[PDB]
Amino acid sequence: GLPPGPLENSSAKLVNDEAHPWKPLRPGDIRGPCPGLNTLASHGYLPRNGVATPAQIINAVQEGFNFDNQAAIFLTYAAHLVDGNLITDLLSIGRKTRLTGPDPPPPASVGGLNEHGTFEGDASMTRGDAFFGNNHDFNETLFEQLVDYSNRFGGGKYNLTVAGELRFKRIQDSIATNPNFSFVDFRFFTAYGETTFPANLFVDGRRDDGQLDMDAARSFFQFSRMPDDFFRAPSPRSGTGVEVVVQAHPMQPGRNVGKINSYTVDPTSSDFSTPCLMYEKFVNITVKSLYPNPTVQLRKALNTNLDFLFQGVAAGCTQVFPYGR
Ligand code: HEM
Ligand SMILES: *[C@@H]1O[C@H](CO)[C@@H](O)[C@H](O)[C@H]1NC(C)=O
Ligand SMILES: *[C@@H]1O[C@H](CO)[C@@H](O)[C@H](O)[C@H]1NC(C)=O
Ligand SMILES: *[C@@H]1O[C@H](CO)[C@@H](O)[C@H](O)[C@H]1NC(C)=O
Ligand SMILES: *[C@@H]1O[C@H](CO)[C@@H](O)[C@H](O)[C@H]1NC(C)=O
Ligand SMILES: c1ccc2ccccc2c1
Ligand SMILES: [Cl-]
Ligand SMILES: [Mg+2]
Repeated sequence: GLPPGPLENSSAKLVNDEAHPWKPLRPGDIRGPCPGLNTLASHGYLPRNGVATPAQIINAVQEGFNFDNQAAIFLTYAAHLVDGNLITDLLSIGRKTRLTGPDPPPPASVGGLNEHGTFEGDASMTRGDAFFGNNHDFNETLFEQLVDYSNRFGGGKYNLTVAGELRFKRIQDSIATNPNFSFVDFRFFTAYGETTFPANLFVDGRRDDGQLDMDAARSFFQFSRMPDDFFRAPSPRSGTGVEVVVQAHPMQPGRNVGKINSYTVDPTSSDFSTPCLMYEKFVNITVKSLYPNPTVQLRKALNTNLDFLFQGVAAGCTQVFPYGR
């Protein structure tokens, strides 16, 4: 389908309503590394089995959380391009599943959001690095660290100050323990943005004060469950305040080079000085490497989804065409 447009009415409202009750997972219900999408699936804003179209994901993040349209479009089509089935137009918000339909040829993985090093990556707040064996399940130890950082820097709440300290802590923990730690290009960008999301989108819209309480935080992060009487944010937003997170501990993009404590800056990486390069590399390297010589039908689906991705790209970037026009 076409990317949905912005909300007609972007007011704060009850989103934990009669039509969107929380339900526990049934056998085969897929939850993944994103507490946002997990919660929308667990409240039936998305299909409850965690397999969705890009249009369903965009509508769900807007209606359920008041995620802004451009960010919704960028993230959804980026995720779909690397993790989703472009022919069936289905994306798993977690594990690889036959429910996304017949697979494209290798090297494309269609691994869902669980696929490491496409969208999902290292130094997640409440999920472990893939190197440690699980990049998608809620981790009580990591969450307890989030609670401790909220106690120390947020007066018991998660806010942008906490995000800044925790984002840096999780990077230093990956540097110290993950010899395969990667923090470049797409992951470098999204890792910073995702730390603002709890402060911008998990805070009840009637307060919208950027102070997330730990009960609400656990309910989203662990149980994919809106607080009772949860109001979505009172206006469209995504990553506002990311500048505060970055400013706390400015980092260069880089990777461990096969050993712990070997963090080596990558001058080829995009950073916040080159946002258009992040887009260009995502398309010319990441997407193109999954689909280097696509057949007629995949080429058309790639070109359509690449146009949709570009609609999410901040104005001032030149669209790139790895498969021509
Ligand atoms: C718009 C489509 C969305 C997509 C495709 C998406 C995808 C993802 C993925 C793949 C991750 C895992 C990255 C990683 O940490 O390794 C992630 C993390 C996250 N997402 Fe989403 N997301 C979306 C929207 C949202 C929304 C609306 C929210 C909040 C309401 C949200 C909140 C988060 C948070 C907090 C994390 C970090 C989890 C952690 O580090 O512990 N996302 N997202
Ligand atoms: C927009 O939604 C709010 C909250 O549900 C409601 O109070 C208001 O009447 C709505 N506006 C329109 C144009 O329907
Ligand atoms: C959770 O994270 C901690 C700290 O990184 C790790 O030691 C533990 O093995 C992870 N997994 C579980 C299931 O707790
Ligand atoms: C986070 O909370 C702490 C303690 O209340 C406060 O000092 C800090 O200003 C807050 N940061 C933001 C961005 O609200
Ligand atoms: C992407 O490819 C186009 C030509 O197809 C080129 O104009 C652009 O500079 C390339 N981007 C990068 C990352 O080299
Ligand atoms: C909006 C939401 C998330 C983002 C992640 C990385 C870069 C830019 C973003 C803009
Ligand atoms: Cl919007
Ligand atoms: Mg991760």
